[PDB]
Amino acid sequence: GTSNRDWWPNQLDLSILHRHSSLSDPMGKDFNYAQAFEKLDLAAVKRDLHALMTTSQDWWPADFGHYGGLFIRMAWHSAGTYRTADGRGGAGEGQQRFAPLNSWPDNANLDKARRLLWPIKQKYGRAISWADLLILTGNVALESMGFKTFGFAGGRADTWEPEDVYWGSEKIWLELSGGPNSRYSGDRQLENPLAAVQMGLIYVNPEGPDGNPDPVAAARDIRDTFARMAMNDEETVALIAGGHTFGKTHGAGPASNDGAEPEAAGIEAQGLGWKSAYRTGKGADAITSGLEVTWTTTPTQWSHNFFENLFGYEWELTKSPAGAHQWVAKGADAVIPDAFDPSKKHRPTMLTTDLSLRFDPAYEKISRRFHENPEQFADAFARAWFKLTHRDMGPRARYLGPEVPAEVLLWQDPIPAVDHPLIDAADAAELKAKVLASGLTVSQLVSTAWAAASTFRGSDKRGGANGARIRLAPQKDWEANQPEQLAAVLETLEAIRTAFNGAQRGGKQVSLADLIVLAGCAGVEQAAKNAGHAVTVPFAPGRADASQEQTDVESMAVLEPVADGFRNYLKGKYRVPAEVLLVDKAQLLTLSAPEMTVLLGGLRVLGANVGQSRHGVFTAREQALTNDFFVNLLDMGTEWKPTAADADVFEGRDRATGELKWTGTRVDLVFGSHSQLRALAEVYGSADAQEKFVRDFVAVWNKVMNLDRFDLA
Amino acid sequence: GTSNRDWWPNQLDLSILHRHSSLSDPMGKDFNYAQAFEKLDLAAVKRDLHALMTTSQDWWPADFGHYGGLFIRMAWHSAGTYRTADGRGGAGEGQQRFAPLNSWPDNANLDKARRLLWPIKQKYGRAISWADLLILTGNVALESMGFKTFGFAGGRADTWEPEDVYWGSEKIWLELSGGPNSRYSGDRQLENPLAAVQMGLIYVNPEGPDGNPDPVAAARDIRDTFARMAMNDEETVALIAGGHTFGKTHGAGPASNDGAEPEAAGIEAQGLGWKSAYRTGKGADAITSGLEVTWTTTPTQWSHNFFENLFGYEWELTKSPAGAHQWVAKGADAVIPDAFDPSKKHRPTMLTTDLSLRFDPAYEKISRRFHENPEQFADAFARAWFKLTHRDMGPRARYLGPEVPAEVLLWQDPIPAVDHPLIDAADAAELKAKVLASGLTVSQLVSTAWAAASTFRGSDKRGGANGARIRLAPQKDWEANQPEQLAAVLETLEAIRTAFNGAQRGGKQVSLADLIVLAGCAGVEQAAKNAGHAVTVPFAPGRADASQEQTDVESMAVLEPVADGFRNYLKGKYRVPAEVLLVDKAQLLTLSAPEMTVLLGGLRVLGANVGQSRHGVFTAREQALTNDFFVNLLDMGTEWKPTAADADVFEGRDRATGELKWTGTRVDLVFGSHSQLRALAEVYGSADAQEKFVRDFVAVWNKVMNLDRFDLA
Ligand code: HEM
Ligand code: HEM
Ligand SMILES: [Cl-]
Ligand code: NA
Ligand code: NA
Repeated sequence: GTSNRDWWPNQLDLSILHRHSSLSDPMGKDFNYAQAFEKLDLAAVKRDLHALMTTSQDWWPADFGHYGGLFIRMAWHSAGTYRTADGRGGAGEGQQRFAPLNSWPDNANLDKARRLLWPIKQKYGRAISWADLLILTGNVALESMGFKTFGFAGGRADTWEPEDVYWGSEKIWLELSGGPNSRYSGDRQLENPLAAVQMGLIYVNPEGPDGNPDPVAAARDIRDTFARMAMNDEETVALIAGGHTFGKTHGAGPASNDGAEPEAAGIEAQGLGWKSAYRTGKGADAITSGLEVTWTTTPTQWSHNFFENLFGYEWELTKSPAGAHQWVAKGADAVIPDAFDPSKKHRPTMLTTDLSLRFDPAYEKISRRFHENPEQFADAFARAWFKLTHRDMGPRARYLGPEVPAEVLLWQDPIPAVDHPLIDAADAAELKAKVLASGLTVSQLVSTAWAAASTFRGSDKRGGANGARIRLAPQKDWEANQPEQLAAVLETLEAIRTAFNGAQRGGKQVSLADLIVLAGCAGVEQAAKNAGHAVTVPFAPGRADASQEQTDVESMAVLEPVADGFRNYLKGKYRVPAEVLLVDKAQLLTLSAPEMTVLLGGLRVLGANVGQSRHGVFTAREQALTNDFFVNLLDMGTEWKPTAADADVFEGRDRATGELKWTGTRVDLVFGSHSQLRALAEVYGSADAQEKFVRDFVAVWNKVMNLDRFDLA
Repeated sequence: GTSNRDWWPNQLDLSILHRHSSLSDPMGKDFNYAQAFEKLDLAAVKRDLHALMTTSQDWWPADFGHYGGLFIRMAWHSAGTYRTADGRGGAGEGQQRFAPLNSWPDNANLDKARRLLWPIKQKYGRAISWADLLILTGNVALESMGFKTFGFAGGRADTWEPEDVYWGSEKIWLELSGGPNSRYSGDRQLENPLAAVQMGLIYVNPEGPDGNPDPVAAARDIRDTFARMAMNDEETVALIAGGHTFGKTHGAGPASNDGAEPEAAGIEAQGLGWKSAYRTGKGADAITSGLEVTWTTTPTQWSHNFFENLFGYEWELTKSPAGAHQWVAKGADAVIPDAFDPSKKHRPTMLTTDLSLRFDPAYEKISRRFHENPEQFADAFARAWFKLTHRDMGPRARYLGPEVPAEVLLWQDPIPAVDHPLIDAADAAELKAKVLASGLTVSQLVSTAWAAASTFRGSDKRGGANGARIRLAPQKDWEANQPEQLAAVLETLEAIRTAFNGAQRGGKQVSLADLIVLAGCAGVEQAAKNAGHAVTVPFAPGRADASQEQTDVESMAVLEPVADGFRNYLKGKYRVPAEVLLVDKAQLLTLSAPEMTVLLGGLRVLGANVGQSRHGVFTAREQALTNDFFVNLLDMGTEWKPTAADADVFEGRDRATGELKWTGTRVDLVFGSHSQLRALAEVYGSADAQEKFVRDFVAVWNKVMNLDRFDLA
């Protein structure tokens, strides 16, 4: 059946903005997962999970009698897709049960693990999400085997369809680098926003880079991919060694024995894949990756035997039964247990990527410290496992249940508690009046608040106006934020704040985070007044100010907007057309196409553009909140042509006279070109739309201001 | 950017069920287009449209000074995509402004017509939809040029994204037959559900079949495509000759002069396409189809000149300036006006497809009759133009405004007015009790009501339980309806009705249409009681019974379900897998994926299957309303394999014992396989979901029973 994407494969795709509708959701419109989870008996779930660890099912028998290693793998893969570049992937939406992740080669046989969990999911129903249960299962596995975890938070609501994520451009699973759609260039530079070395892998190739079994060069890929998932060298060593303290790999014969991945399998498979023709197809004959490695002498118990072995033996290169490269300790006795036959024992083995922890000189220092001090290893691994499995859950205000760790970690971008009465409606009105009397303009007010709020991304729920981090390094110096103009605005707002707070009795005080947002509200209200309309923009106090010491500057770097179409801003020149980058930003801001449309057309005429650019400012009444952007953009009396200077900037000229009326970028003009976006712009550009434009603008403005306000959930 | 469609190009696509969400819609959730239109001043709009007809714009100068012909073509193409096979296409959603229809070759330069209407759309805003306006404009054109129309109804609400329609499998615009994805086979048999001869054409090729200029063979294509758009020979001749009484074609030089169609054009084109390098690119130099034909001596006025010319001259095959085949009148004087130069005149010309109306023996009889009796032609063309432009609008209850024709036409599938008091709540309870006392089973009651209601399709709003057409030819004889079982149920219900109605005072009476639905309600209530739940099913009276004479049996044939997954029914063997046909049916019923899921799992256990098949009946308590289908389908204790006798029927056996537990079809098992549908089934199959399943079932049951109830809208 030929489709629009076939005829026009380079057109912009807006359906990414309308995923997750109420249509696709089986839960009623008022279902609140946090309410449901809060009443779950978590300890009962964990008791059922403990029992499951050693209750083997004949259709996928448990290695060593214990599913713990499988389930730790399952949870590491659930969380391991996460990229810090855009916040996409991670465990927070339970996407491992959807395409494509459910059928990634690195997720082979995790379909069995998820099926083992169905009886418990079924038992507890809507009170525990699949997303939460994958992580919780991993924790219970660790606990069951003697490892004390750092805690657990619930609150990952289930999703009901695949997320739209760029995982690469390769059309072949697992394609080696350097092909026609290579994700590498230069000196092994991986393209942003990717965080894995090959299509369908979680991070790296266990045999080594593109299959070359060189531990030293494998360590380079490890470090780069793990960094791209927000983990440093200590956390990386802890996580790899910690995970490999348990269970085994599966390669009992040749890989090709496996059948079709779950999305390609027959209907009779009922959602399972990789059906194997090798012997029984399962248990002792299981084939997953094609490697056949067991790391420790007690694969079902926490130990310090991974580093005892790694350092205690010299390693030689060998091949698994499927022909994959792996390593063996030949001088060793057969001390490692067999998964099914009590009369069989085996020599220690390792992956190339395990040896990376000993043969990369930076990793070796850490590994040795963890070898000599296994309590330090246990603590680092507990903290890194928590971070891994929670990194995309957002502000601590979202964490549910009885096991949440009380320690506040720097990576959580923490927000201090508020311990004082908040401003009321009358106070908010008094502050808006003071802000407007200071001389700050509508442009200044709206630009500042947009810059503070518009760092949010819904992918990992980082960013937003809470914290007043716009005043701190590095946000205060980001070029998008216009640092000298920003410094002048903040100085004036901070004097307003000091004055207001100094006049209060009884503990009442306003944060700078709240004031920056309220001041943006006052700018919007004044722009509405400039256009002849009285509106009240909603405002919800309770944001707090974070310190520079509570702000990891390096981790903040990924939130810098290098393209923000809402401010007509492009930091440099990109491969991807600017309109594509607009829709990507809209998705991260959780906007629909209509909301993206209204918001951009208001921002244009409010003076939100970086540098006071005239591009897209299609109004003779700037700083008034009107629908002039749309009226002017859609006027057929104006003809548009790309400039000689720059093919991405366009001149709009009177069609009859040739007089220059306007200039725009691709972000501006796409609203007059793309057939769906132009249909939207026509609604807002109609004669009957002045009231709707203003109302819908204020609503989306408010939505953006509140994106991180999980304290008000 | 690789997507799920790329990796698994044959997987089932559910996003067709969640189009048209509140996400994509710019209007607020309570916007009611009918209310808005009802307050439009239609007379004012029509005066602005009359004015526009001769207000020539320089960027697309009007032929002969009058845009009428252009706008009649525009309207005829808006309506001309309609297929009776599935009800998809047509003018009722204004889809001409979206991909792909906005860029179909046959819609070349209709992007200019639509842009000429922007100032009017903008003026009236939300009170007139683009969908209604394209039709209205056509009507005004006709009127402006002297032709009295039969009427106009408003009420086509706009849509905000492309509809999902199978338009063919060809990967090349306009590909001639017999290619790798040929839409023809056999003795020029066009594949259902298609109604055009080439990809990107409305009906037929104006040069003749696959470009061969044979009027007699062209007539065959005309007759077949037009029949597939619900028009007979009389209506076809009246429409073709009526339309070609006006305007002209455009082929002033070679076609290749045209540039990119609108979805491929640069951003600076602002939504327009087919930019021509030939001379001025417009007006006297316009190039649309590549044909250069003007049919009459007065192309801006209604006349009788089309038939005068067609019969009055002998025709010679010639070539347009672009090399297309067309016809010129032998030995004629230059009597046809030039569109721009008052000093130039032209000989009469015709398309191959115009000559079809003279050289096909059936058409020639009609054409001669219209030639000899031009009042008969005028009336037929008015009626056929109304039908063309209204055929997908649904029941007359949807028609808005002051120009709706009072005459009821057979093609509208008319429903008689109700002229008596309706049954109230006490009466409905009394009738449900009598239904249940008669001995009618849950299975009978539910199957009958599903058969009556489930004929509805939202594409053209035909079908549904209003009318009691299930008792009439041909519905009563459809295989899916189980004709012998159906006749026994209707006999019993009709004695109930006669008795009830006989006992009433006043004019109170119940229709059989209402009773069939009320009886289904009672069976659902009894099934809930059988399961231990106390459930009342909503019911809305007011359906009326249509007569056999108000029911065109041939036009009804396209509503026969040849595939109905909800009854586990497939009439024959088809190319498209049964799960695909399930989702297609869901879409026509306007169901989301969750509603499709709940409804099928309930229907299975209520005994709605055709022939009392056990396929998918995964319960030990048939005729009780429970969530057993889901619980049992998701039980990993059961293993599924395709049968030896039939690869599309499956046996589910105990994994441990081998005992046969169930049998299922692909429609059944897809809910256990497809990753998104299995996610849905898991919600309904959970321990906490029995009450949610019952509730959700009753809601969707009721939605289906009310799909045609535009009298209640
Ligand atoms: C360089 C990074 C890593 C590499 C290349 C990697 C590689 C692999 C491979 C190839 C397998 C075998 C799959 C099979 O054949 O069954 C596996 C198993 C496993 N991995 Fe990793 N691993 C990495 C990091 C992690 C981390 C961070 C964790 C958890 C903290 C994890 C925990 C496990 C567990 C528990 C198993 C055993 C599965 C079972 O017993 O069924 N690994 N690893
Ligand atoms: C066999 C069916 C038909 C064929 C093959 C056909 C073909 C065409 C073509 C090739 C043109 C020229 C487009 C251009 O170059 O500008 C056109 C024009 C037009 N057709 Fe048809 N036509 C059909 C039916 C209809 C019907 C059913 C109507 C209306 C009831 C219609 C009304 C018009 C009008 C008014 C024009 C004039 C456009 C103008 O003046 O700009 N035609 N037709
Ligand atoms: Cl994601
Ligand atoms: Na994420
Ligand atoms: Na339709």
